[PDB]
Amino acid sequence: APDTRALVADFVGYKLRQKGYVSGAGPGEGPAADPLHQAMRAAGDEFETRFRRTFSDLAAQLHVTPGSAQQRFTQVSDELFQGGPNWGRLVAFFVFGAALCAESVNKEMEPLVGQVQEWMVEYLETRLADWIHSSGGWAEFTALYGD
Amino acid sequence: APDTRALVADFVGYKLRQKGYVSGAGPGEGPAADPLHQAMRAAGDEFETRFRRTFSDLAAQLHVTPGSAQQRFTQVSDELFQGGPNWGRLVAFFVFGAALCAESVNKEMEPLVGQVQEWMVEYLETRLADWIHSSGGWAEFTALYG
Repeated sequence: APDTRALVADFVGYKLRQKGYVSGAGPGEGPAADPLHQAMRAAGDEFETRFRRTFSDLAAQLHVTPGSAQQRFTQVSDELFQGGPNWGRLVAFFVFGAALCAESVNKEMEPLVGQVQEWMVEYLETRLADWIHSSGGWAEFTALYGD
Repeated sequence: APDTRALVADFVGYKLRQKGYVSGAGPGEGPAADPLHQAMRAAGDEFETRFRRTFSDLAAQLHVTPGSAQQRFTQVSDELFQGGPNWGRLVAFFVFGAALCAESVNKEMEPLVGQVQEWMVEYLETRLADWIHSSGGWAEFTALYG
């Protein structure tokens, strides 16, 4: 199994720099050097930009053909009630963790960042060990999200 | 059955006002006249402040009982994977619709506000009618969230 530590740290570090809470070298700096890392980055970016893309799509449709925007609204709304893949809750979790880190840096509790990551690693190692391995493992994840 | 148009108007108007996009008389300004409306407003408030309240609770564990902070994170994470009740998806739908309207105003596309509200009403009355009935009807929602 992949080094969860290095995954968590790449994603969180990626997000912190993206948002401007951190800078310079270290994890999350420049491109991901590991397809699992790249897949999680992409999963997280997709997750956080979903609302904005949806709005633009609906605004666009509003003058493709009539009824077109309403039909797309129905399709996207259906997803809220179906849900996304189960892998979606893992993406949600990483995004949640990274947001906890960002707020930490924002409220001047920098050491909280290091411990959030540690809590993340440990949760994935113990709690989701079976959920992850079941769903197809990290390899399956990297296929669906990584390109 | 509740007046869906009025519920949608109240919730979206409440949110637009709460975030400063509109002001003045109209749905969502002032007390809700219908218990279902008040329940949805409260549901949507809880939903949209949940991250901030979670961060507040975690930071307070650190500032008070650091030893049980990891436990708390695990509990919240657990809850995140369980994935809440059916009604939580309906709350998410109302929050989503309000966010579309808010973004329509922000982006100077006011027509879309009226269109999104009509789409929400049609969705609730037709597409989601069975799902709401199955989940126990509007009365149950109101009881749970009000």
